[PDB]
Amino acid sequence: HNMKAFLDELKAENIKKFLYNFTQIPHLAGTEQNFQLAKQIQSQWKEFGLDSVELAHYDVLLSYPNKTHPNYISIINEDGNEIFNTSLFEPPPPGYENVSDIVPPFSAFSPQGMPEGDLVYVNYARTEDFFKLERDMKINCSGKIVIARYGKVFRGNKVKNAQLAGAKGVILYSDPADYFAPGVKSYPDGWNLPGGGVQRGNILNLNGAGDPLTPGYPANEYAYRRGIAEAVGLPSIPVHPIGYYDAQKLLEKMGGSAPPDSSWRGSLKVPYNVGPGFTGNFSTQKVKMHIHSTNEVTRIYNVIGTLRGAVEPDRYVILGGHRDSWVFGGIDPQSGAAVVHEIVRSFGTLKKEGWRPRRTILFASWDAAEFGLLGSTEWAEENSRLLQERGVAYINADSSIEGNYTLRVDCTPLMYSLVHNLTKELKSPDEGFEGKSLYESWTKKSPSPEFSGMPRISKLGSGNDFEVFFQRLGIASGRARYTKNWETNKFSGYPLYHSVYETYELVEKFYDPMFKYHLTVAQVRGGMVFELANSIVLPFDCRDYAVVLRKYADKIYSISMKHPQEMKTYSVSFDSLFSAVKNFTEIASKFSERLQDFSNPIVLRMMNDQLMFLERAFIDPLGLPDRPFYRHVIYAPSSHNKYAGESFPGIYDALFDIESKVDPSKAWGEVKRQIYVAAFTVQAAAETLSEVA
Amino acid sequence: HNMKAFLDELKAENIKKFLYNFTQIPHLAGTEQNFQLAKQIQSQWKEFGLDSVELAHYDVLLSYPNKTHPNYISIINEDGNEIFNTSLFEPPPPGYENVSDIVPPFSAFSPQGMPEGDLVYVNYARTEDFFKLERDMKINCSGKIVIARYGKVFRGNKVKNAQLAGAKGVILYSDPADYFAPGVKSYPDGWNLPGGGVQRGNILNLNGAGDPLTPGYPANEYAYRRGIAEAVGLPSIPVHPIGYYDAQKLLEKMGGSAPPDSSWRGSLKVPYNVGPGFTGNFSTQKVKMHIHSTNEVTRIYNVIGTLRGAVEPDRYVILGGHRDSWVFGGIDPQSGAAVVHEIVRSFGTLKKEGWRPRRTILFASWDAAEFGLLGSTEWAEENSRLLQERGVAYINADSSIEGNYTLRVDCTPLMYSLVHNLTKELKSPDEGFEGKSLYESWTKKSPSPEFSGMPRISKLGSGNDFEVFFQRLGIASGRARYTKNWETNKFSGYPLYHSVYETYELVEKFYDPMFKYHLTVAQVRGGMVFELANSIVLPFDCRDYAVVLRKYADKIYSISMKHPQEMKTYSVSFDSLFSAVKNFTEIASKFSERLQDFSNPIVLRMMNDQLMFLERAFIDPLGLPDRPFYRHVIYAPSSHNKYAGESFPGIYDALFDIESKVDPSKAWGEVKRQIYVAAFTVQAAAETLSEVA
Ligand SMILES: *[C@@H]1O[C@H](CO)[C@@H](O[C@@H]2O[C@H](CO)[C@@H](O[C@@H]3O[C@H](CO)[C@@H](O)[C@H](O[C@H]4O[C@H](CO)[C@@H](O)[C@H](O)[C@@H]4O)[C@@H]3O)[C@H](O)[C@H]2NC(C)=O)[C@H](O)[C@H]1NC(C)=O
Ligand SMILES: *[C@@H]1O[C@H](CO)[C@@H](O[C@@H]2O[C@H](CO)[C@@H](O[C@@H]3O[C@H](CO)[C@@H](O)[C@H](O[C@H]4O[C@H](CO)[C@@H](O)[C@H](O)[C@@H]4O)[C@@H]3O)[C@H](O)[C@H]2NC(C)=O)[C@H](O)[C@H]1NC(C)=O
Ligand SMILES: Nc1nc2ncc(CNc3ccc(C(=O)N[C@@H](CCC(=O)N[C@@H](CCC(=O)N[C@@H](CCC(=O)O)C(=O)O)C(=O)O)C(=O)O)cc3)nc2c(=O)[nH]1
Ligand SMILES: Nc1nc2ncc(CNc3ccc(C(=O)N[C@@H](CCC(=O)N[C@@H](CCC(=O)N[C@@H](CCC(=O)O)C(=O)O)C(=O)O)C(=O)O)cc3)nc2c(=O)[nH]1
Ligand SMILES: *[C@@H]1O[C@H](CO)[C@@H](O[C@@H]2O[C@H](CO)[C@@H](O)[C@H](O)[C@H]2NC(C)=O)[C@H](O)[C@H]1NC(C)=O
Ligand SMILES: *[C@@H]1O[C@H](CO)[C@@H](O[C@@H]2O[C@H](CO)[C@@H](O)[C@H](O)[C@H]2NC(C)=O)[C@H](O)[C@H]1NC(C)=O
Ligand SMILES: *[C@@H]1O[C@H](CO)[C@@H](O[C@@H]2O[C@H](CO)[C@@H](O)[C@H](O)[C@H]2NC(C)=O)[C@H](O)[C@H]1NC(C)=O
Ligand SMILES: *[C@@H]1O[C@H](CO)[C@@H](O[C@@H]2O[C@H](CO)[C@@H](O)[C@H](O)[C@H]2NC(C)=O)[C@H](O)[C@H]1NC(C)=O
Ligand SMILES: *[C@@H]1O[C@H](CO)[C@@H](O[C@@H]2O[C@H](CO)[C@@H](O)[C@H](O)[C@H]2NC(C)=O)[C@H](O)[C@H]1NC(C)=O
Ligand SMILES: *[C@@H]1O[C@H](CO)[C@@H](O[C@@H]2O[C@H](CO)[C@@H](O)[C@H](O)[C@H]2NC(C)=O)[C@H](O)[C@H]1NC(C)=O
Ligand SMILES: *[C@@H]1O[C@H](CO)[C@@H](O)[C@H](O)[C@H]1NC(C)=O
Ligand SMILES: *[C@@H]1O[C@H](CO)[C@@H](O)[C@H](O)[C@H]1NC(C)=O
Ligand SMILES: *[C@@H]1O[C@H](CO)[C@@H](O)[C@H](O)[C@H]1NC(C)=O
Ligand SMILES: *[C@@H]1O[C@H](CO)[C@@H](O)[C@H](O)[C@H]1NC(C)=O
Ligand SMILES: *[C@@H]1O[C@H](CO)[C@@H](O)[C@H](O)[C@H]1NC(C)=O
Ligand SMILES: *[C@@H]1O[C@H](CO)[C@@H](O)[C@H](O)[C@H]1NC(C)=O
Ligand SMILES: [Ca+2]
Ligand SMILES: [Ca+2]
Ligand SMILES: [Cl-]
Ligand SMILES: [Cl-]
Ligand SMILES: [Zn+2]
Ligand SMILES: [Zn+2]
Ligand SMILES: [Zn+2]
Ligand SMILES: [Zn+2]
Repeated sequence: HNMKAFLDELKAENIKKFLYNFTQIPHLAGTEQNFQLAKQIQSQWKEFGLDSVELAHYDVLLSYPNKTHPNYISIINEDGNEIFNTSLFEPPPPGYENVSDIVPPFSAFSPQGMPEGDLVYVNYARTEDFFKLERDMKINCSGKIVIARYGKVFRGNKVKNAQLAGAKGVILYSDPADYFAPGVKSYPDGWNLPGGGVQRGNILNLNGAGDPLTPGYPANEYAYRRGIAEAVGLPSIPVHPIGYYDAQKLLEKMGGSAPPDSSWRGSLKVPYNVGPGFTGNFSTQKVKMHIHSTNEVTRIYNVIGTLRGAVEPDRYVILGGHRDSWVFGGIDPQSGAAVVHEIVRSFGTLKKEGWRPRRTILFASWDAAEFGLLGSTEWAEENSRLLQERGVAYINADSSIEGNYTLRVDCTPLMYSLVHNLTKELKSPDEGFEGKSLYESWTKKSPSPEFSGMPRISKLGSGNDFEVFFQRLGIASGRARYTKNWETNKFSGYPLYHSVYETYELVEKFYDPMFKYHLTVAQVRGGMVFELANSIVLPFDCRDYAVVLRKYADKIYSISMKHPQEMKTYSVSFDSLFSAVKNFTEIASKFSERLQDFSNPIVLRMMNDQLMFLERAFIDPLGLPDRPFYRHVIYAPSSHNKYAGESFPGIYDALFDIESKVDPSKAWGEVKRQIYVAAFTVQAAAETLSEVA
Repeated sequence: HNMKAFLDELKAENIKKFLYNFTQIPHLAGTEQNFQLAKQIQSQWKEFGLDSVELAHYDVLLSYPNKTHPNYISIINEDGNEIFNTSLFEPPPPGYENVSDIVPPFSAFSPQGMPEGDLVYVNYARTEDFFKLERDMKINCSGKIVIARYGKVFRGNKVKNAQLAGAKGVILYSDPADYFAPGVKSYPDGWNLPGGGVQRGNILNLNGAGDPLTPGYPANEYAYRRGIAEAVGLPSIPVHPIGYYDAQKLLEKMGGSAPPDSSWRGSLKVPYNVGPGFTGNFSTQKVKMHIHSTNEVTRIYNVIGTLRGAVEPDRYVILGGHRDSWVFGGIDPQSGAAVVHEIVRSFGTLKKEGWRPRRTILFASWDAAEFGLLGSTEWAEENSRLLQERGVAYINADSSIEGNYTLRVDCTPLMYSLVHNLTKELKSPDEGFEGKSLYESWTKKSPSPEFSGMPRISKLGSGNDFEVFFQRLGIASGRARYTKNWETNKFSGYPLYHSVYETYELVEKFYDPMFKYHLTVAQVRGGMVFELANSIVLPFDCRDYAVVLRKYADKIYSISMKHPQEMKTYSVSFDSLFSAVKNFTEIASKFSERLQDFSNPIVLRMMNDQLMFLERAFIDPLGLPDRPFYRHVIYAPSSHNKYAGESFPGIYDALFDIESKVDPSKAWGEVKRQIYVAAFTVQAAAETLSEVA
């Protein structure tokens, strides 16, 4: 009973069977189908040998289209005749044309409305796209309907940016430039997005809050709920997503200004004119949205499985991923959930033979992730005191594959050495690397930009269920999956993301026919959990944090140094931050020596608690400015793109666009304040590794 | 080497010697004398045998009178002639008439100004006094100078209440009704306040913030400071304290309305007319303040002593009390500091013979407590991550005596059983109880109102250095001292509080000539620290929390039930809170059985961590409404009197004066929200005591 016994028990054929099982019908959050799947998972986890398996339910704000009053968009003429209508549903894939309960495409949490107006095209609707429009092109989005292509940033940020530019509605679409890889066929004949395909997804800006109605507290049976007008993160203008056949019909008539440059042009045979409005002949025509979706408080269910630790049952290593899907969830999330299921089964086989992990392992099937990470966040709000004092690590397990090229890992620096060592012990599943380690194939295909002979590991961003554990609670977190070649593939994520076409067949035929990539991912996620839960000394290397802190401090300093006159005028010094980083490096190095050099379980557990609380020490209980649920001072989701991680976010946001601020004294004061906060937090985290007395 | 060896080493004669030593010259915060005393304490603590003794310094906002432009108050005639002036200093006591550097009476943090106006007398300036004036008497304080007698509530609350009533200045005075006990002589011939005596003290409303300039973060050498206009807690109108000879001259001419009733009348031979202004003959005369005090960032120094634990060096038991005084600090704080000094000496004698406590003991000499608990709060802000994860308990040690009648203890319910058991083992120092236990004399003199054969133990309020540890950080805290008979003595605290007359002689001649009460207090505080630091199982009884939670829930429910119609209309139910309290009781009882029933140090330490984190579980990281540094959901300082503890403060404040709110729907919504928060927090704390997996 060692890690190799655990790894060897995992089977590609089991993951395949589970994935097929989890993807035959839709499992939309808050629906009966998804409750039944929760009960099935609960039952099988018990069968598999877990000590306890419970449902934790919450009543949270969800959003659904109105079944009898469909959402759509029109081009309307001067008389008010609707001369073109967008689709009411995606053409269903072969053999699913009689599946019921496929939710039509919609933007979850859109308010109702029927705004009518002239179009402005805003590229990806990024902060810089709006800068370019308003500041350089002098185009005013006020009272216009904005059309934006999906890609580059989280769609919630797009909607916020449009709303702040004064738009009265947003139309999101998938451009073939971003969702149709050259030389591959459309689904069902290949893995590309067809013209009728549409990407679902919520457009909230929760900033870590969880259920919009109950920020701070679990949405239990006696919860006090905010009124809708005070809910967190809801958009104020209607929003709806469409495919590129429909987008072409909306864009082909566009007039006004030419696109400023080629980075504004997608692949449709249209000019990509910014607008506002249509060219000469069609200038009396307008665009009309019809959105009738409703928000409603709906019950959701997490499955929580427990495998009690033999020696430290009060230390938790968590493996969690969501179970709710937009439609069939062939990739997102069931390719991850099938892997979690096999990992539980494997741990349970060992448990039936008398083994227990040293520490407790918790397994989670989260609900309502698609609606804003609601299930994981409510559960963590409920259990925050247990998680704060006992949480060793959180390993996420959403989509196992988004490509077939190489490994992708995003994690805290505390897990870098764990990940390097583990991948050196795993077999590469890649063609041309048979008999070579996963470390070797991963390092060759995705070299670290900083270090020779190391692989790339990215910062954690957000848009997934580790968010509450890492950026709210300060629990060391990581995730891993197979991914595409990010050098040669210029499209975003995978084309069929959140569309009806994301099916079991998509995975089995095009992504992973042997289920070898899924198996590799099961080994990486499961092996990380195994080492975290069983290693005598927690497998965290604090010296890896010291190295990245220096890199982030150099980076934030170089950003500020674009304004040398203001740094002089306002006496802006990074000296304290570099001093704190230097101290962290020195103290971490001394702690590592002590960790090498001690039969005494109090010293050990004292040392394991210093390792466990180190991530915790980066939490500021006052949170970041106007984002009280982002409390980690080193990492937060980018204020311009929730998916991307930003380092020293408090300083970054204080410097961002600072040359445009009206009161430079005040703005540079706030930069200095954020420098102080970061230097202090780094020094305080360093001091948790000093001798305790 | 056991507790009895520790207790027996403590000597009344040593405490006397130390008190004499600490009270020969003033030790005002931020002055050179107080820095020299810090260095002396540091040196002696090292001599006494502590492992490490360091100064932790901070640069915080303090306040001082202007040496060359004295504060005073006048009655000014129509021509602007100042016909009466209040005193420039208290007549110094016998033999101290040539002591330099006695700070004259002043209100620390008063802004500058010379407002001129008509007087209104506002009794104790309590919330209910202002209600009575504005609502019942229809007296308008707007643009008036308010004169208030000290007593009943913290003077900071008085100033806030006056400021919100629209006053343009506040004059505080000591009425003989509150500071002159019948049949006792004035200092130097007895322990009463003379007519020339004046009570110093700050008038901030920090609500737990610490240094007004750096809320959240220690005021270290690179701290970003708020501007003064954004500082926390500063009063907006000038304020100055006077004695009763001067008060009589201000009050004797008062006209306008009669006092509403006898509870408004003190003991001066004046009518206690409310005003506004003076009677007929003197109605053209006005009162003029002259305040020239300045706020300035000033260095302060805590002494931090460490006695490393032999077995759990990463668990901290803290004994802390302040060292800064208004003048000589005969009682406040040096009667406490002399006791701490003897406790350190005693622990050090054991340490020199080879003993170490099981857990680490930290000893603190805090600075600038008189200016808003600044030294303890900055240090705790600096070390918050260590204290959060490792802090077992905080025992305070300010004034050891405020009377000679019986023991007074205020503490978390987690320490009730500890205090009962320890006092049963200590000798009573009281006349008539020779050979009887302190428990027996204390229980006879100060019976618990709830239980036969138990003594009274009060809730922790605030106004002392446990505040950051308990209501911000959630570390189990307690305090103990000798006190007066609260049934027969209707005056407040002790008469000479914060006056020049609070000297070594006051204590030696009138309060405790044998130093037997000081010795008893040293035994209670030292014994509590000894048991907390050495007992194998932490000496906390979670079942005592279950009992008081029920009492507080009954109390808050009965307050709400004064509005049965609104409870019906708005569907206000306490069901969830009573359910959470019931669950807490059941789970606590099961935890206690497990604590009785387990050679296994992981179980033990797991159980000790459940005991240690139980106080911690009552912390809400979002804080109470508009008081982010009061995070404890069961206890906060009363919003009307910082000194008094309030239970379920979030609910209490939501119900307070609710019948006057303009939007009852909104106000009752907030009551329900606070009920949810409290029920949730109680249930969550309960669940930290459940089996961990
Ligand atoms: C990284 O770690 C180092 C420890 O190796 C730590 O060094 C500390 O730096 C502070 C800030 O400079 C030092 O503060 C000084 O303390 C002495 C007393 O020991 C004071 O007399 C000094 O104050 C005078 O000088 C100031 C600066 O010119 C004046 O502004 C002031 O008005 C006084 O005249 C000063 O406060 C401290 O001594 C060291 N501690 C050591 C060396 O042990 C450093 O701060 C850490 N970095 C961070 C970001 O925490
Ligand atoms: C104190 O401890 C007890 C545990 O002994 C704990 O009991 C729990 O109470 C909740 C709240 O009532 C129960 O919630 C129910 O759960 C079931 C599934 O097990 C649901 O079907 C129920 O929902 C239906 O009924 C509701 C009430 O009428 C409807 O509003 C709702 O729409 C549904 O139709 C309901 O949610 C829970 O089962 C128990 N847990 C137990 C008994 O183990 C209690 O909550 C604790 N107190 C506090 C303040 O936490
Ligand atoms: N120069 C260079 N750089 C590289 N960077 C990276 C890599 C390999 N690693 C990565 C890391 C991230 C990415 C990437 O696609 N990032 C996107 C984010 C995509 C993402 O994280 N999506 C989420 C979506 C999950 C989802 O559906 N969540 C819901 C709910 C979200 C919410 O409510 O919060 C939703 O979005 O609707 C996910 O897959 O986890 C971005 O930062 O903009 C790609 C490759 N390789 C390279 C490289 O070879 N060269
Ligand atoms: N029915 C009944 N009730 C009883 N209640 C209690 C007792 C014995 N216990 C107590 C408990 C509290 C008190 C009391 O005097 N309470 C005062 C508060 C006095 C106080 O705590 N003062 C502080 C002042 C410390 C100080 O100088 N601090 C600075 C800084 C404060 C800041 O900035 O926060 C200042 O105030 O200026 C202290 O002594 O600790 C109040 O609640 O209004 C008296 C007796 N006995 C009885 C009893 O026999 N019968
Ligand atoms: C997915 O697998 C589960 C588990 O085998 C199937 O659920 C079982 O179905 C059988 C036959 O109907 C029942 O006797 C069991 O009671 C079910 N067990 C459970 C829920 O634990 C389920 O049918 C499969 N789903 C699909 C779509 O193939
Ligand atoms: C787009 O959809 C609308 C709504 O179904 C169509 O307009 C309706 O047509 C019927 C019958 O012709 C009328 O009686 C309704 O009053 C119309 N509703 C509205 C809102 O105009 C419209 O024909 C469709 N357009 C196209 C080109 O298919
Ligand atoms: C990853 O593997 C390396 C290589 O084995 C581990 O580093 C060694 O650890 C042992 C045990 O403490 C030391 O005696 C060696 O000197 C270390 N070798 C080094 C630093 O080259 C490392 O600890 C592993 N990391 C984790 C998190 O397990
Ligand atoms: C209080 O006691 C201390 C400690 O005995 C005295 O400080 C010492 O004074 C002697 C004689 O001046 C010196 O030789 C020592 O260096 C001092 N020791 C210290 C500071 O640790 C102090 O004089 C006493 N103060 C009063 C007012 O009596
Ligand atoms: C109260 O104090 C003031 C200030 O010291 C006294 O008034 C001053 O008197 C001198 C000399 O008589 C004048 O030249 C100053 O201009 C006065 N200053 C002010 C502000 O009026 C005043 O006499 C004192 N009153 C009493 C009764 O002692
Ligand atoms: C206070 O003293 C009581 C009386 O000795 C302690 O309660 C006893 O503790 C022992 C040891 O666990 C039990 O076997 C007895 O049954 C307990 N007696 C009781 C409850 O009457 C109590 O634990 C002490 N409290 C603290 C905090 O030390
Ligand atoms: C769905 O739409 C219809 C309008 O045709 C409306 O009457 C019904 O109430 C709607 N259902 C909702 C809003 O839940
Ligand atoms: C955009 O246009 C409208 C005028 O129709 C105006 O009210 C609005 O303020 C303009 N916005 C900007 C940012 O110039
Ligand atoms: C799988 O790998 C092959 C070979 O590199 C590639 O051509 C194909 O596009 C990949 N499939 C997917 C879905 O990425
Ligand atoms: C003290 O008061 C005098 C006025 O007589 C003033 O000139 C001096 O600056 C003051 N000191 C201060 C404000 O610190
Ligand atoms: C008190 O009096 C003044 C009029 O001199 C007025 O401005 C103020 O609003 C009054 N305040 C109240 C509370 O009635
Ligand atoms: C000390 O005790 C005696 C006897 O009860 C009492 O008369 C005296 O007032 C007390 N002194 C003080 C300062 O409380
Ligand atoms: Ca919530
Ligand atoms: Ca501070
Ligand atoms: Cl993932
Ligand atoms: Cl005290
Ligand atoms: Zn997902
Ligand atoms: Zn998704
Ligand atoms: Zn004091
Ligand atoms: Zn005091």
